[PDB]
Amino acid sequence: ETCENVDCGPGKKCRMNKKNKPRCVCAPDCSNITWKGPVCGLDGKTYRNECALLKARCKEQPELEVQYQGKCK
Repeated sequence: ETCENVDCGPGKKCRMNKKNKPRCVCAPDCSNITWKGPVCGLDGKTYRNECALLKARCKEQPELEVQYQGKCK
């Protein structure tokens, strides 16, 4: 009924959504990442930072990875 004793696993934390249900949501620890500027993803899209890529990875693209640092071409 709450986020109590819920273990969402890695890269995920527990949060009550608007309907009052506990949900594990993607929430990568950005303080763990050392490169802070933008990155270019394997989908060819630039992501604002690496943390943002990791969230897209957890949420919608399991194979997404950083292909190079900086903006994509």
